[PDB]
Amino acid sequence: EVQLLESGGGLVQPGGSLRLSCAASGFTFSSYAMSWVRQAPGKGLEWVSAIVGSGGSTYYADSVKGRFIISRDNSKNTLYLQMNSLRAEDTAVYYCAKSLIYGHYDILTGAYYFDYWGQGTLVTVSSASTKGPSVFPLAPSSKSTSGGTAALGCLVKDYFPEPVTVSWNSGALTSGVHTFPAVLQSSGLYSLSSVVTVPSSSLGTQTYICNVNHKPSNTKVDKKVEP
Amino acid sequence: AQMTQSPSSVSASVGDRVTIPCRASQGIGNWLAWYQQKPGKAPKLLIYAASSLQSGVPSRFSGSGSGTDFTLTISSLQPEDFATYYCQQANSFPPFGQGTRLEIKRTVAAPSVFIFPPSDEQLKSGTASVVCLLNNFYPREAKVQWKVDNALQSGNSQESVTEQDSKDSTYSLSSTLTLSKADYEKHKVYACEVTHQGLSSPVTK
Amino acid sequence: PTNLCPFGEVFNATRFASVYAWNRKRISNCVADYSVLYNSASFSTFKCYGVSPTKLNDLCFTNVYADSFVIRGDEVRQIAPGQTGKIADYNYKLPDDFTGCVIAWNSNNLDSKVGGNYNYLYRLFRKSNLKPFERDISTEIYQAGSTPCNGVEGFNCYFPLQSYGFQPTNGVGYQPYRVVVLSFELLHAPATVCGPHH
Ligand SMILES: *[C@@H]1O[C@H](CO)[C@@H](O)[C@H](O)[C@H]1NC(C)=O
Repeated sequence: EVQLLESGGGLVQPGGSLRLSCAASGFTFSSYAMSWVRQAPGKGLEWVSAIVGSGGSTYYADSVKGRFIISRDNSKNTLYLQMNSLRAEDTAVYYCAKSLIYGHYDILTGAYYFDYWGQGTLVTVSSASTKGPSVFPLAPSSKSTSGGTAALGCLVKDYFPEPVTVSWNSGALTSGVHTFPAVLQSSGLYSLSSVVTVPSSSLGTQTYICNVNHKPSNTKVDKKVEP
Repeated sequence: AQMTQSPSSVSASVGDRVTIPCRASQGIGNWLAWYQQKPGKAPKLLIYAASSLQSGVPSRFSGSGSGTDFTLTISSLQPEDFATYYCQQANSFPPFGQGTRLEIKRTVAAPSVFIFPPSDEQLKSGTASVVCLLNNFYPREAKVQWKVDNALQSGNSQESVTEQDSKDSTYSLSSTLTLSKADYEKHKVYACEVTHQGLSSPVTK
Repeated sequence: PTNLCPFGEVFNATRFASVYAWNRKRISNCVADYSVLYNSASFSTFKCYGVSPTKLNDLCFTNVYADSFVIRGDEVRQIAPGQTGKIADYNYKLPDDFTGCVIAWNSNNLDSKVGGNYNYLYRLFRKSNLKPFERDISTEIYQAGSTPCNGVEGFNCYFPLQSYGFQPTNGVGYQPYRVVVLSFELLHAPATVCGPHH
């Protein structure tokens, strides 16, 4: 079994430093090129950087030249990514990966396929303090829904960091509920919404509370969604 | 700068024989990889050297093509094959791009659009947010265009969409409008206009 | 003797010499299973002269040399006794005496580049053919006409080394091939490189 175990991810302020680590096992590490790939929220994968088996030739993505250094200890079967001068947009999940073929000497020379991939660490570049969300209703007014379809919900606004967990009646209202993916506002705080489509007639007269839960800040709010 | 191009989405049903086309920059020759990604998870090497099945990968995946036109084909689509697929030139690390989303085919269904004004309590904090739901619509591409006093809004809206619902094979959309109570006192023409395939004409609520 | 011959350093060396500057590694005082050498993997060429491959598992030699370099696929045929052409004449020449083996394999996946890799060179011009096993690394400007070049490139004055352009669009005659040439030397001396059986 080839394995690649990543560590070192976490939360850092703009300008800070982080060091990532990718412990390798199950193969002759020093013979394979390795690379760091990342995925910022709502964007696609991009190669951060790469390095041939010997360490003697390395590649950097333009957005990170001068700021990141890639290296390896072939003694310890470990790949690194020293990250400096981090910027907000460096926020991503960072994977490490192994080259299928062995023996490259120059990082731009040869064919580069990546068979094994680590699980990824999350890197968060932000100067937001830990903070719990605020919950607002999503207007369950009776206008425009005199039929069997009605939409209501809650609104988990202004929290950091992720995640936020939403339940409705402690997991008893499963069908019809869509918890959206959060978004990063310009304030540096996250927001999302939890909408439930319920038959407006009764389906339980006003028997609905949204069980928001923000572990980082220890926030739990049970908000009832009444017209 | 990206080196490869494949369509944004392909729609298919379990059992189907699916092909994904890929056009490469010239001068790649043989060096084309296919990668599979499930959301949040690390990508997986499916095919290398444009036609070689990678170890451990199901035989229903196969790769063909010469020159600049390549194609991944999935003979017998399984439910676990819905993911995003990338064709990747295997030299000088090109960016991945949007890839091809492999989603479930389904009859075209229009969204049940809802409009929600800002809260009382949030207007005590000094800010207002307007929410326009789009519930259970199949063709994922959609337009939602806010209208303040019949003038179009820009750069003040944020969207987020769920992955294809397991049950009803539809998508959902939320769009949020950001407004301060200072700028919220020139108001009361607040509309959400959805341009969607399931609707013969754009709908406003 | 007892310890295994270091063929891995030659065959799996990460970077190969240009053919004009071809490298030579001396193999001594070791034991060499040649059936495993076959079985490393996927050699597009494994040709022997003056010896049977099914027999040098049983043979000893005074010394064994291993020459390596990179060339085009359609030139591998020039690595044999009695061949002519740019590689045989001007870069690397086997004798008609040759008792050894020529081993080669496609190295597109390590030596090509998308816009072409121009770092592997060959000698294109020379005033006479190379002698067997002779090596020329000189870069005098080549006087193809009657005018003394005096070290400056002119119309009949060419720099003697020319670049392969290894690019993956090439297709096999022009893709790079890594070549290893094993010489088996029976010199007036003790044998030190033996097969595992003998
Ligand atoms: C070359 O390297 C690989 C592993 O790095 C090994 O499997 C193979 O046998 C090696 N070849 C020789 C001739 O040692």
